Amino acid sequence: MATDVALETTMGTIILELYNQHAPRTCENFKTLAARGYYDGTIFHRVIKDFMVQGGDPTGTGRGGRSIYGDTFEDEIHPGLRHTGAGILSMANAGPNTNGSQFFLTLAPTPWLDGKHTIFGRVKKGIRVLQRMGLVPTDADDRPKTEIKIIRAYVVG
Amino acid sequence: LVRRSESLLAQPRPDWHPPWKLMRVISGHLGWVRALAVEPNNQWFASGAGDRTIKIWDLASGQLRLTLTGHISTVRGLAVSPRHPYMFSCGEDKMVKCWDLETNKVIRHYHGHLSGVYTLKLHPTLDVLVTGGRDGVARVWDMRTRSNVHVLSGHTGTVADLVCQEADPQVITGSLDSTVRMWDLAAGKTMGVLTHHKKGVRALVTHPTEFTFATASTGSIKQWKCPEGAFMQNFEGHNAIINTLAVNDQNVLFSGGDNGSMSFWDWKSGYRFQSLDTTAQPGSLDAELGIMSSTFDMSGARLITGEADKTIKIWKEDTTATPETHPIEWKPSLVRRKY
Amino acid sequence: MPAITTVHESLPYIDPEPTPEQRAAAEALIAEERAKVPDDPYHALLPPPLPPLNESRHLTPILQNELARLASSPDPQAAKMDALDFSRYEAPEMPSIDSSQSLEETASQLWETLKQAYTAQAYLSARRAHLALLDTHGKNAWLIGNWHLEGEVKAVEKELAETKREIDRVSLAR
Amino acid sequence: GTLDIIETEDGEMIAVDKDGTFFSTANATDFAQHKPDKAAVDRLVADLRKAEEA
Amino acid sequence: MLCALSGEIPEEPVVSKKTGVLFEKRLILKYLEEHNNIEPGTTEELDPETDLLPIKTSRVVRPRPPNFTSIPSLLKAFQDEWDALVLETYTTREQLARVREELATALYQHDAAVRVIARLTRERDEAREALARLTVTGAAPAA
Amino acid sequence: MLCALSGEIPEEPVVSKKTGVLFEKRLILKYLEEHNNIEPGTTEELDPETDLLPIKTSRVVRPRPPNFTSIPSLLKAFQDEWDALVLETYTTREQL
Amino acid sequence: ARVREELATALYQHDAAVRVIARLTRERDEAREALARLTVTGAA
Amino acid sequence: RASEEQAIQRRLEALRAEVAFVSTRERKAQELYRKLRDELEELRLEQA
Amino acid sequence: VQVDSEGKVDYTAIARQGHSSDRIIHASFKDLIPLRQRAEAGQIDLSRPSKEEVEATAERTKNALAALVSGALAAQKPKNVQVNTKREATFVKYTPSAQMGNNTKKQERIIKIVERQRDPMEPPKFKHKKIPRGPPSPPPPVMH
Repeated sequence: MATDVALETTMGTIILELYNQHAPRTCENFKTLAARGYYDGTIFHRVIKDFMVQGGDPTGTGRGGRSIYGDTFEDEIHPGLRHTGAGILSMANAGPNTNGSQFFLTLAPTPWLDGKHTIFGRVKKGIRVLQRMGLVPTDADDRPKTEIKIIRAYVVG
Repeated sequence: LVRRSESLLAQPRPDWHPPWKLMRVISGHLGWVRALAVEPNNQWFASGAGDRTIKIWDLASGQLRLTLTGHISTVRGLAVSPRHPYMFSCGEDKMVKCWDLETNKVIRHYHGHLSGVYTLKLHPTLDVLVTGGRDGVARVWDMRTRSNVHVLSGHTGTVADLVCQEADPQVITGSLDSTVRMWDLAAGKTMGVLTHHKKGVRALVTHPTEFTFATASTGSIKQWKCPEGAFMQNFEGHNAIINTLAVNDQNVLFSGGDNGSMSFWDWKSGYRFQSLDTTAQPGSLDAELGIMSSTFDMSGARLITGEADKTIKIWKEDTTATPETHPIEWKPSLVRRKY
Repeated sequence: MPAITTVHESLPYIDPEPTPEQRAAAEALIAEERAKVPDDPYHALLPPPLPPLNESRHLTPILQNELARLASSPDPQAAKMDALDFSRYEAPEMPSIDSSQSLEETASQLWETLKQAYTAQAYLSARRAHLALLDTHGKNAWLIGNWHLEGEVKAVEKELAETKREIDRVSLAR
Repeated sequence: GTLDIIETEDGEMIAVDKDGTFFSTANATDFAQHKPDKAAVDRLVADLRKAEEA
Repeated sequence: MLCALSGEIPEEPVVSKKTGVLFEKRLILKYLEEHNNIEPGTTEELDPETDLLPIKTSRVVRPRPPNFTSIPSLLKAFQDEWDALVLETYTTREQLARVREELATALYQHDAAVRVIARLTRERDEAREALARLTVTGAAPAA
Repeated sequence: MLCALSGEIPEEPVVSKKTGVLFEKRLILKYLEEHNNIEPGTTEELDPETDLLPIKTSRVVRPRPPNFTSIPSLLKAFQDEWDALVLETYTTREQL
Repeated sequence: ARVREELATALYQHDAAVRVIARLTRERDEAREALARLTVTGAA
Repeated sequence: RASEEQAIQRRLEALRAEVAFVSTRERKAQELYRKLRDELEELRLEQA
Repeated sequence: VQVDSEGKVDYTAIARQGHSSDRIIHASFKDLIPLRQRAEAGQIDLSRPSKEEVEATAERTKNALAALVSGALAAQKPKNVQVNTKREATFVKYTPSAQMGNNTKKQERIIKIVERQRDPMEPPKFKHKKIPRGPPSPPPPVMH
């Protein structure tokens, strides 16, 4: 079964399916952080054309993380899931197991992050929103000149 | 559809103000009186007219203390400094003069306006004077060095009014191109443009205690809230070219209309508690009925108006008036009020 | 308000959690201290005991007798009192008028049966009127009752949530 | 997946919209992606030229 | 809302002018008469004629079940409710007695724990004072 | 029990010190602001801080729902039935 | 309700006293062991 | 929480007193070591 | 293409095009409604700023205008001879990037920058060019 989370962006709506039977702990971390309003009001801090749309920082910098298991938790790479196209939801870290509260939508097939980040979902509905997210002017450090603020992300049901 | 507020508290109930009546009419000027400036100690006031003289009158007696010459065209601005013994005149002859009141002589010139100058304001805390004219430019001048430190450009018509306040927006220029510009004084840049008026903006005023201002063009007065310039309300019912505007410390807006008309409004509610029509000095034409300049004294108890029949009219509020003799005729109407 | 004012140097959030053997040793020491001196039934911290049924200012003598009857039952949860005569409200059958029965006795039995039948008919008419009123106003009555019950449950849940939030805030500060 | 086809209890095909992108193309960011055909553009140019000749 | 005295909807709800607790008027009058004009749960004195303000509102419509549409059914329901109330009062009294006994046992255990903790603290303080004042004497070898 | 203006069950009921009408706190504040501290249905002034007394509900006793199985509800139903029967008997006796 | 509140307060106080007694016993045992080791060793 | 705050204040005062006593003992030991070093230097000067 | 809170295509990117974020631009019908009647509007604070903010703004604006007065006084009457022999050097730590093909990491540089000694007798070197005015700032919507 896949459970749904709704990103209400200032570009459109993104409905994400979440894979409980393949990477559980990341999925209830995402559900608990979304339903609590923690991802309500943050930014999509990094956008790289043909690589990435990455967000989830409470500070909008690249260091914030408030996972429900304390401050961080471990990795859950399952080799059945690999970064294989546009629109895959994965949990991003910095080196070894440092999973906080930053999520990572792959915008293109990136078969070099396998085993380093926890694939735990997929864009189900609204891939055009993510395509328009990728095609934004970003200035120097992959932060867009405009703001791609997230407002709501709910379990719907 | 944009939602409205149905609380019936969006319309303040007007406070009662007594009506105003004519007290005095001072002759002697041989041109239309277009300037007026009460000195900070409320003893004398300064009228500039179309006969290019500046006359200093005692406020209590209406009695001619002095006449100053030196302009060659109509005097449009006048300002007695609260921190310096200086008076500031501008004219239609492109001249911005600083008079030393200890010698009654012009001691400084602020040159650079390409056409006649219509307005002139002293900054309340800084040592700065601000002029605007027919060249579409608000010049910001330093008092000491006579240096034109800012050229405020962006209007496409004659800058007809201007206010200086101690907080941003520090300059507000209304122009005959129907726009109002809110200016940050430190950079010389337009903070905002208001394009709600359809015709040339001729009158501006700021409230003494609230952080709001008012603009006025023909048939329309608009009240705005600083520093974002959000539209607060309309003053409606004065169907004339409005040359002037005078709010009191007791919240009175005075609009004088070029056809000789007058409206006294309550500031908070927008209610017109008085609607008068001035009378011409004998010998005048019907076309010479018009309030061309106005001000309040520092007490707020007298309204000084300079009128196009070359006169000075003092107006007092009626001391024999009570809320029963002049009841407020305002009711909270339930109308869409198509905006 | 609690009357416990004793101060013990305990830091549950700071000091390490004691082992089960240490807890058993502490319990043994507490039991030894309890066996060292007798307990005081007149302690100031202990509240006064409950008064008797006859000494209660709010309990009536009939209520005291009912409480004594309930306490005398071996199962107070299943202690059901004797029901009233509900067989008189049923349909009265035809009495067996014997041939040797007198005319006066048969007339009295018929009058008693007619009175029982009239009482049953009056009860049935009252039940029919109540059923008509129920069919008239039952949706409104059920909606009002459900709304009141939902409001009471929501108020109780809000009070419990506020108490839990206050307890969590106090625990976090401590 | 934006529009949902349901055969209801009355046996009629209903089409409910999750968003409001179908009715008016507000909330539909692909309003820029509409491309008018040759005939409509020719009709518009012909009508403008007819106004010019008038 | 519910009455503080009984936990049900009061027929004549009245609120204290100082405490703000709503209760039935007859129940509040009986409590004031039994406790000498004292509000229940508080040590303050409540005036039954001055400190009580009645609440004027619409009457609460109780939901009438269709089964209790007859006089004998209503009488049986009233008898069952009275028996349930008596059983609940008896169970509450038994639970209060058990809670009082448990509280007395807990108070005795707490006094014992306080005495044992005082003795252990005295022993630990004596040991700490001995260790702190342990002056290192000359460790002479056994000649 | 319901609010005088809102008409629903108030989570924070407040009673007027002059009229005793129960209402919602926000509704009473809005009505006092709109009508210049005037209680609804009364021409006398009502102070928002002094004339409004909040209602506090104590949960010490067990909650009894207002159903037909309640003892006070059964007593009220029996009293109403007895009053109706007495009125019907009086009317029937007068007619007879 | 008063008896239940008093019983809960007494249970919390008893748990705190048990923890304090365990900590005091551990500290006293550590102090006694340190004193015994210092007496046995002699050289500091 | 009230009991824990009172016990934390009392234990902080007791720990401060114990640390002050330990620091006083360390200062006395340092003074004794300095006096012993001075006496040893005086004895070495007298013997030489 | 952005969306607003309730969800519609946001058209305020056209009115705000060419302007900074601190610019106040009225571009919707909501700006034509009085503030008191403007839906989500309860208490409105209509008080002047306090003396602290007033004096802070006075200090900032008078420092900027004092810099302008200094520039205007320098331009109005030059100081006869325009030389300055107090030519204090400025040191710059310059870390080069990779350029013109090769990508080897060059050593970072310490650069001494000194004003050049100018002939006191030299007249102004270049003529003044009369360039026509640039276009104005993008005009706001007309809110009649």
